[PDB]
Amino acid sequence: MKRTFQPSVLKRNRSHGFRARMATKNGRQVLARRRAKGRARLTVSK
Amino acid sequence: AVVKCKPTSPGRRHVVKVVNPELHKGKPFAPLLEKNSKSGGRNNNGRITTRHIGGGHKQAYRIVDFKRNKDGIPAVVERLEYDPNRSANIALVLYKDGERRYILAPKGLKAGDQIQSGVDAAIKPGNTLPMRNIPVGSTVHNVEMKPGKGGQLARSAGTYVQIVARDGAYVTLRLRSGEMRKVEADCRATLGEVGNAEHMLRVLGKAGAARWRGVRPTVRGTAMNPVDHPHGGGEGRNFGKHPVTPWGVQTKGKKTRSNKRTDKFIVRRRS
Amino acid sequence: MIREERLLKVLRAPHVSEKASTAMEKSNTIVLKVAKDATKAEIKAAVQKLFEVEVEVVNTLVVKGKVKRHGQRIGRRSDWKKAYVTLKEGQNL
RNA sequence: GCUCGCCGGAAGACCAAGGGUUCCUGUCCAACGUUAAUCGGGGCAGGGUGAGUCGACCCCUAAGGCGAGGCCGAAAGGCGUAGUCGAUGGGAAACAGGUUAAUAUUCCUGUACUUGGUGUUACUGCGAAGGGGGGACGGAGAAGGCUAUGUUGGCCGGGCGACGGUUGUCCCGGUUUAAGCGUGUAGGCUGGUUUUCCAGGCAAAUCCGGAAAAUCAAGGCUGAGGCGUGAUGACGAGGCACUACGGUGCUGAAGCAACAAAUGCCCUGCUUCCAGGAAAAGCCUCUAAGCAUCAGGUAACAUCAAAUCGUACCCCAAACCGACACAGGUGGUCAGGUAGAGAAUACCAAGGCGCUUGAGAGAACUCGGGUGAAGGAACUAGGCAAAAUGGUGCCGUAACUUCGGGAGAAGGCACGCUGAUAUGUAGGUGAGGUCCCUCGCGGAUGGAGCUGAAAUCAGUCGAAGAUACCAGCUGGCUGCAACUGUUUAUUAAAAACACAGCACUGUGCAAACACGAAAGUGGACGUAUACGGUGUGACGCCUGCCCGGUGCCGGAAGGUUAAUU
RNA sequence: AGGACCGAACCGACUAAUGUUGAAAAAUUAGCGGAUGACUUGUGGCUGGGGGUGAAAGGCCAAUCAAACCGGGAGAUAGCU
Ligand SMILES: [Mg+2]
Ligand SMILES: [Mg+2]
Ligand SMILES: [Mg+2]
Ligand SMILES: [Mg+2]
Ligand SMILES: [Mg+2]
Ligand SMILES: [Mg+2]
Ligand SMILES: [Mg+2]
Ligand SMILES: [Mg+2]
Ligand SMILES: [Mg+2]
Ligand SMILES: [Mg+2]
Ligand SMILES: [Mg+2]
Ligand SMILES: [Mg+2]
Ligand SMILES: [Mg+2]
Ligand SMILES: [Mg+2]
Ligand SMILES: [Mg+2]
Ligand SMILES: [Mg+2]
Ligand SMILES: [Mg+2]
Ligand SMILES: [Mg+2]
Ligand SMILES: [Mg+2]
Ligand SMILES: [Mg+2]
Ligand SMILES: [Mg+2]
Ligand SMILES: [Mg+2]
Ligand SMILES: [Mg+2]
Ligand SMILES: [Mg+2]
Ligand SMILES: [Mg+2]
Ligand SMILES: [Mg+2]
Ligand SMILES: [Mg+2]
Ligand SMILES: [Mg+2]
Ligand SMILES: [Mg+2]
Ligand SMILES: [Mg+2]
Ligand SMILES: [Mg+2]
Ligand SMILES: [Mg+2]
Ligand SMILES: [Mg+2]
Ligand SMILES: [Mg+2]
Ligand SMILES: [Mg+2]
Ligand SMILES: [Mg+2]
Ligand SMILES: [Mg+2]
Ligand SMILES: [Mg+2]
Ligand SMILES: [Mg+2]
Ligand SMILES: [Mg+2]
Ligand SMILES: [Mg+2]
Ligand SMILES: [Mg+2]
Ligand SMILES: [Mg+2]
Ligand SMILES: [Mg+2]
Ligand SMILES: [Mg+2]
Ligand SMILES: [Mg+2]
Ligand SMILES: [Mg+2]
Ligand SMILES: [Mg+2]
Ligand SMILES: [Mg+2]
Ligand SMILES: [Mg+2]
Ligand SMILES: [Mg+2]
Repeated sequence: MKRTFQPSVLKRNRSHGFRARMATKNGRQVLARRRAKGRARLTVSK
Repeated sequence: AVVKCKPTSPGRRHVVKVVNPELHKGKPFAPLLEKNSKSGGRNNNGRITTRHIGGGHKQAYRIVDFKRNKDGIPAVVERLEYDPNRSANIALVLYKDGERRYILAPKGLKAGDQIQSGVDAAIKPGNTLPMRNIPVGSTVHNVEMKPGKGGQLARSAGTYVQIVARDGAYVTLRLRSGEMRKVEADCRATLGEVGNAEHMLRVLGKAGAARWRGVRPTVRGTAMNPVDHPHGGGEGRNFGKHPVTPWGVQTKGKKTRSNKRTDKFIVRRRS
Repeated sequence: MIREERLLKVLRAPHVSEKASTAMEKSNTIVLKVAKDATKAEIKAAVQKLFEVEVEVVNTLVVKGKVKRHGQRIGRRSDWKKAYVTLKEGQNL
């Protein structure tokens, strides 16, 4: 039947994209934690 | 006219329509139109603050002249119109200088009638003047609360106010609620009653009809679980509560007015 | 509009294939690898100065580089710009 | 390669979203593929996506987001003004044919169109972040005109039949042609022009709005399709040469009419209703600051420019969401023939497939079906499941009823084919010829040709004519809920929730109430015929007694009583 | 005209059989209800955890919601096994 993941790149980027993370203090904290962990991909990008 | 529908279907049997043939057919006067934004009863935090608001037909806003400040310049009523934003009808009025405005349509006002505002205006229906110049005992509508602020009282269909006294810089009004209220005599009021008194004679007849008006269903607190409303649960139909609001506040009887700042203007409260 | 230093860096390589050979024989069109950032105006001017031939029209596309999996890790070839440079009726080179 | 079978409002084709090379060619087969695999969406290599006019970007805004200053908040932050972003909506312009192994409205051929820059020439009041117009708007319904498309005839090419007949009232196939340009039709809307005056359109206006005269009855605006051109062309069965037998080159007949006909178009129309139906820019016009032999505006011709990114392939699925090559899920577009009311259904066309283990056998038992003597609910918790009914027309139809209903109540009759009325009727459509004319895509007359249901009478075949697929079972008593709706996604659809209606109660607007330490906001650009809370639940006939208790409302004399002093 | 009637698409989910190490972590087949409306659906937006939203079933809030998920206090505590 209809599953929970229904893709949309616009909604993906608006909700979880780099700029969305940079827009709030807590989102810049997500990027900082991920950078300290040494993550290859900080966000889903192009 | 108030019209009953034949029972050709169950949701039609109890319908009682208010059909007014005097009202303009079609579109309103475009220059006096603004866009209306539907809320769903949600505020700037996106939370429902007023329940049961949602859906219902799209409506354009008509700029209504509640101030009636265009003094000395006479005007003719061009047509009466339906306004989805209020119970009352509106009148498209043409001033001698070429300006057009919308006004609340008083009882009896028709196309061709001549209206005017100002301290000197004639005592006739549709005319606006400060209440210091309107005789005591007169029936008025679209009453200002502060001078020049605009009409705030007796705006709904069939409503009116009676100037029962004048003393000093103030008038005493018998509001439609039955309240005796003091307002300063320099506040304007329009002669007559608001028209469309047959409005209260309508019977929606079905659930869909309140829905077209943007009214969403009311769930009885007793129909809920304890966690949702103080009117809680029970095994079968149970009450045994002192009736309250969803927030645990005494509904039925408890007075909620708390305005020491405006107390001085209330002569006698409603009954 | 142009500069020699820029025109000298804009044309990268002739592109060889069956499509490129048939484009030359049938339509007098040369198929090239051009700088990724190269514009149709730059490719026209560069071909005219360096190849000394008259250009009719430049058509361009971006080729996406293919991905190859090496077990758990991926490799990616580079995206590049292809130019279909049509020369006027009088053919040279 | 020849057959056979399946789908065909899809199991075909095309978009979007999402994926990302899966696309095409060569080569390979370990692993992947529920089997073998020489094959593959698998491995490896190479190739492949070509735009001024298709989309994005771009200009414009919607909900909503962000937001200089600002307002507010221990800090973090919240809100918000000017603004600035944000499509799922508005805004310039391209079509037909050919081509590749794989792209094409992108390449090529043919024929076009849009908006800017520059130049020349003739004419000229130009100018905005502003004004006005416009853009620009709902539901339902009606029926006329069309086209897409089909059918038949004609026309042209081919045929003369594996077995009785087949030179004819015979068979098969084709009969296709765009945008653009010209014409301004069926039809929709609206009276037109000039002059003068003006408390309105933040300032101005020659524009809009308002006022008053004069004059003419025809003026304009919108508009499908047709017709012409485009087209001297393209496409076109087939013929003739070469073939690496995959194909390639050359050549090329007819290309018309009548009738039927959308759910597409005229139509953002018309009619009608109440629930009363975005914005902003492009665009047209008007002026302000300003420039006033300049610049700028209008037109013709010439010339230049139109960048950048996307474009392969899958797409109702083996490529997307489902761990799988998974009977699941996934928005939009197109709509051929016969029968049919139909987009149902059956058979087919174009097109796509036989679903990636097969071979035998013909036990019990399980699954899914077909038929069944006599009986006919005896079964069982219960007719669960089956079986049955099933179409159109006409006749006919009870209690009760809120007069709508109940009703398709129930029950009955007819039903194929052939001929006659009439070698094809009623009707629909409509050519020639004649005549008029403000000569047109015109009007009247005229009825050829075409198409064409239904009825009666007579006859005829079968057991059976709504023959298949498809397609109501009907009736009586009674509980509950008025009704249509809603609900426990995944054991409950109900008598539960909601509902129109009724009542109580709060609320005078900076409303009560609600989200918020606040600012701000919803209620509401509403105003007591309004808004909130609570209960009851259409309608009919009605709703009695009790204020001791608990809750609430009102009271101020006395008693008791906080900080404070 | 109608929250009108019959009936595809579309939306739903009343009954039964099958399936229950499924073809499927809720389906398939035969029947069933709504089908101009309180209808249905695409794209985007807003509401956030004692919070939302709820025609109210404690329903739903990314496959177990009478208090989501993740990380942390954390080696909570466990007179129990
Ligand atoms: Mg309950
Ligand atoms: Mg209490
Ligand atoms: Mg080109
Ligand atoms: Mg390109
Ligand atoms: Mg690959
Ligand atoms: Mg392939
Ligand atoms: Mg194998
Ligand atoms: Mg491969
Ligand atoms: Mg700031
Ligand atoms: Mg803000
Ligand atoms: Mg913008
Ligand atoms: Mg868009
Ligand atoms: Mg292709
Ligand atoms: Mg010029
Ligand atoms: Mg404007
Ligand atoms: Mg309308
Ligand atoms: Mg036709
Ligand atoms: Mg023979
Ligand atoms: Mg006409
Ligand atoms: Mg040929
Ligand atoms: Mg393609
Ligand atoms: Mg496709
Ligand atoms: Mg398979
Ligand atoms: Mg599948
Ligand atoms: Mg679907
Ligand atoms: Mg079918
Ligand atoms: Mg299989
Ligand atoms: Mg067997
Ligand atoms: Mg038997
Ligand atoms: Mg028998
Ligand atoms: Mg019997
Ligand atoms: Mg028995
Ligand atoms: Mg028994
Ligand atoms: Mg049964
Ligand atoms: Mg059966
Ligand atoms: Mg007979
Ligand atoms: Mg009983
Ligand atoms: Mg019910
Ligand atoms: Mg129901
Ligand atoms: Mg359930
Ligand atoms: Mg159920
Ligand atoms: Mg009740
Ligand atoms: Mg009582
Ligand atoms: Mg008291
Ligand atoms: Mg209905
Ligand atoms: Mg089913
Ligand atoms: Mg039924
Ligand atoms: Mg139905
Ligand atoms: Mg959504
Ligand atoms: Mg601790
Ligand atoms: Mg532990």
